[PDB]
Amino acid sequence: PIVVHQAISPRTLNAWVKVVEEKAFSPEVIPMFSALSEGATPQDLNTMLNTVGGHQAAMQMLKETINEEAAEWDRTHPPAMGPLPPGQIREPTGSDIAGTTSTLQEQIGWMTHNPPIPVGEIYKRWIILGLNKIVR
Amino acid sequence: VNPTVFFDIAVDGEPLGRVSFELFADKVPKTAENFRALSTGEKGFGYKGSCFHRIIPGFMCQGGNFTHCNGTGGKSIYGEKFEDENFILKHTGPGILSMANAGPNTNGSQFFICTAKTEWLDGKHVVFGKVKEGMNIVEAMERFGSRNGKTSKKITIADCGQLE
Repeated sequence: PIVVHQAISPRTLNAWVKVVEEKAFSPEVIPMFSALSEGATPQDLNTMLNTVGGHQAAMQMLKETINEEAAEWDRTHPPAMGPLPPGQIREPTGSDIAGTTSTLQEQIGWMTHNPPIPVGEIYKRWIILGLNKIVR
Repeated sequence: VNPTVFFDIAVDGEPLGRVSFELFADKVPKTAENFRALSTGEKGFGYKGSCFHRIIPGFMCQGGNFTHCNGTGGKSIYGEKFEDENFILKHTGPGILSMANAGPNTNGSQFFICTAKTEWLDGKHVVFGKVKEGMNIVEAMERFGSRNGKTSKKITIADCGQLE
């Protein structure tokens, strides 16, 4: 996470793994996910997701939810060409928010910019929407 | 000799006047050639009929999206995007003609005309020309812009081409 950036804690990772193994994708996983990922970058969120062993169909459904929210972001935030006024930076695409096409450095650049574009919080919300569909 | 291009600008279909540009082919020949050819329509498409979709008074006038009146669209004569040729020339003042982009090596057809010095864009946008005549016409366009860029009337390239 960013608290400065720090690598995701391995024991916080392992706590998350434990939560999924025991609760699968029952309703109790969503609060735990939420609690365990505070200040997370998209990279960190993906590490969390990519540590889920198996649960293939649950993960496919999640990936599909993320793609829908990413496409919706793009439809409402089209990638208009610059130039930008001073100090301003370029807005993320949906695939940038999901961590697919943005580097950790670019995510930190958004998250610590003034005003910030909280790509970590935006993506975490997409993930939570996906988890709510899975628990059903 | 460096090529020269003109735009004839219209406001809701009424002529406003002519702007002409020298294109710095001596220093940015690939970028200059893209703009020259889109100005003449000789590849079968180009700037004729396209709008200035974003005008910010005291900053710049942006256009060249010949697909829509917005900041998403256009292609170069080389393909959808091309590389940043070089950043030799700077955004020194009013009249500078420079390539719009969405980040590195994403140049297409869109460009902008500075109406001030924009030093913060140096090394980020490829400068490839400069207004010769009709800087008064560029200034007159600003009346139809806003701080956010939206135009209150339709500002079009009613005609364009090469003079020399």
